Amino acid sequence: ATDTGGYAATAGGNVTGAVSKTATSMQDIVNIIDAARLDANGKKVKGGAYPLVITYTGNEDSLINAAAANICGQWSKDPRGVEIKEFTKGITIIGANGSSANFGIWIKKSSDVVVQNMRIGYLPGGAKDGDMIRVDDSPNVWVDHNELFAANHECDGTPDNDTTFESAVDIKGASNTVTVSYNYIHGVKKVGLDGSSSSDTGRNITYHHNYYNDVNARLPLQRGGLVHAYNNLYTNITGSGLNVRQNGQALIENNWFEKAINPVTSRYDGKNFGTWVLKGNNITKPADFSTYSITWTADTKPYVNADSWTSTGTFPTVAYNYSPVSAQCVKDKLPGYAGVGKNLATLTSTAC
Ligand SMILES: [Ca+2]
Repeated sequence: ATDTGGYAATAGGNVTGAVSKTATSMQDIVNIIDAARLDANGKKVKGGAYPLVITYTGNEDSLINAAAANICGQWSKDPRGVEIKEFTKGITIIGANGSSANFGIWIKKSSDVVVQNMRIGYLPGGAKDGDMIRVDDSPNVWVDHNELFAANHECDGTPDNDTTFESAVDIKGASNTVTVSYNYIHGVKKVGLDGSSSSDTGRNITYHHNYYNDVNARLPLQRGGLVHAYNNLYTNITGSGLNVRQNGQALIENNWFEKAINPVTSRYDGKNFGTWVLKGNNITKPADFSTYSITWTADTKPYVNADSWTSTGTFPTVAYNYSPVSAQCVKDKLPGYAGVGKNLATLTSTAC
């Protein structure tokens, strides 16, 4: 099946005639993908010659520990990452239990890509696009069960005062359908975009069963399109959460927000506010703002906050199938399903 629980419908590299390769390092992943471009004669096949399922068994904990030991030294270093450019045959990059990376995965102009069980933390090159996961012009991508972290901190002297670390799951271009699910994302300033700029609007993206903890902004920063956010556990949001902009429509349901500032908002442009449909969250009305430590701030430019906690628009009928658990259950159970080492386990009502 291609069931992801969201907009993306894909099995990645887990399809017929797929080649199974074990990568012991970042270079091993790079080499496997490059070999995968040639046929039996050594001639290049457009989009890849065959489907790939790469099991990453490398471990770069020394580097992640070193980066955590001096986080401000990260921005200036060379960014590291495995580019998955123009690979359309179906590819799955899955980390083995215990594997870790101090490099990110960069998906560009591809389709049918699955990234699972990868622990990516404290990446170098925040000043030069050292994203942890990047999806650009890539539809049918599944970013599932990964642990993406760093330090939710901004150092002084960084170019643009926004480059201490890069994003966790930036999505842009024609990544028409993407599902970001069961990821443990913590200690991350800029979590993820949905459109690199005001003009890059569109895409249908689903964020489900993600555990955001100690993150500052972009859960995501939506620009146009549709965003379906369900069963996500949003704790300790230091800046803003879902920022629905450029007339994007969101459906926020069965999520558990807590200790969050501006959890649902539309700010930073001053116009073209997006809309949201709120249903089944742990917060039902403003009265729960005190109960769940939900706080709101203003902005220098016109903005709209979900301080009334009422829907500001509508949402199309959800295409794919999904069965969401209660907000309380995500709060209870989700921390043991989200992330790596959970053997890609999913949260069902049976487990509530
Ligand atoms: Ca980025």
